[PDB]
Parts: sequence; C-alpha cells; structure tokens
Amino acid sequence: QKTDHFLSCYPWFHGPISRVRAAQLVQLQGPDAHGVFLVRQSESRRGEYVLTFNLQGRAKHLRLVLTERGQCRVQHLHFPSVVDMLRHFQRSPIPLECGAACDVRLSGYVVVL
Amino acid sequence: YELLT
Repeated sequence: QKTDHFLSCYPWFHGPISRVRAAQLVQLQGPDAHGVFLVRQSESRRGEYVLTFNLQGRAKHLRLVLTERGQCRVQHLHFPSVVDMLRHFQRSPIPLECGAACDVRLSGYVVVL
Repeated sequence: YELLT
C-alpha cells in the first residue's frame, strides 16, 4: 500500500508473510536467535503491522499501528517511526504481559529475500 | 498477539 512503500526500503520488512511463516523464520536458529525480529503486515487486521520476534526460541507477535505521518503506536507506547521503536527495544526490554521469564531486547533481524 | 503491561 501507500504506507507500506516506505517500510519496503528496510531489510527487516517482509510485507505480507503469514504469521506461521514469520514465526518459523525467527525460530529457525532456536534460542541462539533470542531477540531476532522481523516486521510484517498483519493478516488479521488489514492495514496494521506486526513485530514478530524470537523469545528464547519461541515466536511472539506484537501489533504495530502506523499513523498517517508514520508514527508508530504499540498499545500505550508511541514512537516517531518504526525505526525508533526498533532502536528503543534494542536497548530497553519489551514490557510483555508475561513479565519475569519474558525478558527480551531486540537483537538482529531476519533479512528479507 | 502479545499484550504489554
């Protein structure tokens, strides 16, 4: 789409891949890939996006809402851009509802073909 | 879909 064209310049953006495929992409290297992520379109909420990431070998999926100006909303958090959101979660942990055993910072990413 | 706290 129009919003998805500027995301298409990033190596970690995979566009319209399914939940299952994205999970397997981030899970491929097992717990060695803790923190590895990608960004895709949501298949269940058209127009919205998803950050799929590896948490100690398992895939997690977090909704991302992009505003008209490209600001990124993650529930209660707000970021000027998707890139700022990624850089934030590379240096502070993702405050997931499963708390303690769910400690993760973003590391690398799965490169789109 | 994960929920933040």
